[PDB]
Amino acid sequence: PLAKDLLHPSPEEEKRKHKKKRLVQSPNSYFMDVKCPGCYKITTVFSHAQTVVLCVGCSTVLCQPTGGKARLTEGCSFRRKQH
Amino acid sequence: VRMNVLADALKSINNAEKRGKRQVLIRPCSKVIVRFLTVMMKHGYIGEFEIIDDHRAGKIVVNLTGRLNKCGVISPRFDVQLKDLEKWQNNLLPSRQFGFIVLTTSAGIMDHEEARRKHTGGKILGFFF
Amino acid sequence: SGALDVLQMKEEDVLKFLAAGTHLGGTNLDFQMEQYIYKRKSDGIYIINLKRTWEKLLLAARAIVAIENPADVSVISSRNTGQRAVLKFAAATGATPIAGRFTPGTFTNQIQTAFREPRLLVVTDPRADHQPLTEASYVNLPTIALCNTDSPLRYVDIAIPCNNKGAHSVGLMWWMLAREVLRMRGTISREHPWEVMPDLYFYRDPEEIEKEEQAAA
Amino acid sequence: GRMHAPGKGLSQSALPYRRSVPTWLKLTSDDVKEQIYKLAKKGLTPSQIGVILRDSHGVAQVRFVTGNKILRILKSKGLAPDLPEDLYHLIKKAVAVRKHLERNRKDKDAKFRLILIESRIHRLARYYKTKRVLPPNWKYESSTASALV
Amino acid sequence: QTNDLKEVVNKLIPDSIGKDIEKACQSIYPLHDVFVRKVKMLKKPKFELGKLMELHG
RNA sequence: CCCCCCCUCCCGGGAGAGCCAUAGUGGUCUGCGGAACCGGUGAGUACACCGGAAUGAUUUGGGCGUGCCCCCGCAAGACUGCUAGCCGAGUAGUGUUGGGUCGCGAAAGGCCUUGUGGUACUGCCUGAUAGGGUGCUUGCGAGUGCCCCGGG
RNA sequence: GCGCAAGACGGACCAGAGCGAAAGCAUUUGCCAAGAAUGUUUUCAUUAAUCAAGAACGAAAGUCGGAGGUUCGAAGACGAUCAGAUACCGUCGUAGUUCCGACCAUAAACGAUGCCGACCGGCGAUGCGGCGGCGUUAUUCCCAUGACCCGCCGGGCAGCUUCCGGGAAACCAAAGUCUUUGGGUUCCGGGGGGAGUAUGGUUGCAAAGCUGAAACUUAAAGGAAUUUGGCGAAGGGCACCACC
Repeated sequence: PLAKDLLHPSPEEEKRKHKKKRLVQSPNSYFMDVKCPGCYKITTVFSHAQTVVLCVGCSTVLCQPTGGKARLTEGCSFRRKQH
Repeated sequence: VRMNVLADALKSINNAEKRGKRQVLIRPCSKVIVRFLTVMMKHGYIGEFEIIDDHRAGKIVVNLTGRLNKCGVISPRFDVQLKDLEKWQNNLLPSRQFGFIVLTTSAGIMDHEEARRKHTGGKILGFFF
Repeated sequence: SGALDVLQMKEEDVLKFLAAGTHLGGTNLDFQMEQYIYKRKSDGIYIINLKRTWEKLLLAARAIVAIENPADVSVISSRNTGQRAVLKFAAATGATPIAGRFTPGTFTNQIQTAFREPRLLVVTDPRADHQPLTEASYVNLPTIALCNTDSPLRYVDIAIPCNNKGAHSVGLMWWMLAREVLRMRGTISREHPWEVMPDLYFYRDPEEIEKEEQAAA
Repeated sequence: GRMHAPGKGLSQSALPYRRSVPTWLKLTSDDVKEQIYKLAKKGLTPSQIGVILRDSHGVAQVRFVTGNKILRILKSKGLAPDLPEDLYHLIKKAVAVRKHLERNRKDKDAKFRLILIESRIHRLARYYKTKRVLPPNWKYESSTASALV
Repeated sequence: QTNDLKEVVNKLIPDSIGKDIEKACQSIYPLHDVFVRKVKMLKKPKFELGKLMELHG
């Protein structure tokens, strides 16, 4: 295209591009809250956790480290935090 | 590595000018780039530009118009006197009716005509016509 | 081009679009056709936006009616899909037709018997008719083309996004182009339907011709 | 790209534009200072401390919630290690490579990598000498690498 | 290791080992042509007539 | 007396996990008001004692992921699973590559309404009329046909 | 046809696929050390790029000292071929080819194209890592992992097209952004021979490696492309001044 407005693009183009090639750099990671079905302790787990985080009480394992995003165990429902 | 940010900025501006684009994205800004673009605005070669302020190093989006032939940067910053400016005028400009030399004087970044008007000289930056 | 309220695409035209298979295109997508595409779906078929097609058709109709000599518009179709359609278009609006075997040298070689020097050019396919496109470059002559989602855009000026593969859609574009040009010129009233039949512009295989001759009287 | 490799990488962290403390975080800077002191008493590097805090305790950075970084806090309290951690890791890797070459003399590629690692060690040690973190009489050698961990 | 020669030859007449390999390896990468291509014999014990007449009836 | 098969054609009856309706049910999702908002206590999933506080007197179900999760009453919707009388019963057995709340899947016997219509098909094996292999036909390429039985 | 012994090598799978700074690397398993890319809201904070002196690695052949020598095979012994054949061809065959320990530092070591950084068209695939989404399968339910399918992102070997642009052209998405000439930096060439030759220094046991002239002689030597012509070059046809 001969004329492209780079001052404000569409949001799906900002989502599509690399995290460093945007007009303003924004990370693709996020913070979230998980809870066990049995034990009731809401904790904060990073998306790319890269480590074994444990509940307060040491009963159930929350996540396993992977190459990218961490693998939450079955039954531990989650939702994204924002403000 | 990246050693001359202004030369890269004018190289990208000249490349997108030859390509025919209407907007140029300069990734690293500087105060020198802002003064150079302000001079090119005030002499009517580029349009209305922006500074994309992030917290590391800002980006600049330049609205282009079809009035620019070439933007160049002389490297390194050769010191030039008032009697040595005419040599640069004959071996750098395409004509005497137009063309400007941006030089870094102690009174600020300005063109050669204002440098002759304020009776001062400095170091070379670049040229545009 | 469609900015007025009388220049809106009416009820029957959308039905003709959906029955002629205009809204769906080919498999590949040209990068000049990013804006004339609504979205993609299953089995690799791109959806052409009908409103932008209407805007480009009105723009091409304005460009055609803008000149005052109707014989100075030359319309070329060399594929069998648009042989009779451009003939009916030239009979309707007064244009000059070329139907198959465009000889390389009409617009440039000045001593030929077929030396044509028009002012505006309409062609039905940018890809198969690459010979009038490069010949239109040597003279100051614009070009309006019926372009697909995969047709390359070079030396074109008004690109109407359509399905130029089926004969029904091609005949529908030529019929509405003649209709809109005659409506802008003033020969055809804007509110009374001058619609004779759209099938006079439609190409068919000859097997269907003997089939219709056997099934009819 | 890299310094001793022909490849080019673009894998690094990208901080958000907002440098403000989020409203959902309920940790006052003295509590995260206490947690940093506890993890340092457990014997961890500042990088691993930042990893554990970011993964478990929900903080983004210490520096966005406290006016100092992790190493600055550890130097203010007075329990930071006497050697930088990257130069220590490079010395440990060079010791492991030299231990590999004590029994395998046919591995020319490992000798090449040992030369590269020692060049990186000297290049970092020159900068740490000019920044006055290391004493001026410090010198990386073979026999000095065995006594140091 | 839990069979002697008779029923393992009976197992070698069809490709039951091949079908078991193809079924077991489906979760790793699916195979389609698995056949036991060669069976050799390294060591042979002392010759006993009774096993020969049990192997012929 | 051309005595053996074998292929096809007209029509009809059975077994099997097809589709469209029908009866019995079971789940996921959806909106409305918790007399109005800020904290302290014993683990806090629905929890209970209160202090502030709103209209002399009275008082509004919770958690901390501050915005959707529980428990309520109302209102009917969209989608899906099983059975083809129902209960026995998802019960043994079987199963894996890693788990689960787990697929496949019986009969004995008993209470009644004695058990809902149309439309097709079936080479052989494996693990369903699915899935994945692989044949018969004339040498090829493409079609028809290759479950059991009865009359010609 | 059944067995024994010796040494060498790892076909088919094997690709304009992978790794390594280059030379180079292909049976299975086990041990040790190392590395690119991807992911990161982790840490230090300018630690960076190119490089006289100096330093590691470095195909095959060649040298010194051992063990072993299956096949192949410089020198050599013959048999044909030919006017001659100490050549092509065939049979043997010594060093060498293999491993260990010590040497040289040479290739058309070629992408005949230095390294770092930025910008300028499109498309379909491919190897790795990550992300998202209808469906099929590891037999019918759920989740995650493998295997397919549709796309995005980053790095890498590459491909097709192009009046971007360049060039003497072949061609190149770099060999582009070059009279509109300046991003940073190392090495190197000034007509063809003499000549990588003489001499001096230096390294090596040796073969040889690095540095490296001058006298004299010459008007051309070369690069790309077009036309003819002739090929013991290929593909189609013809002729009793060609053949059967």
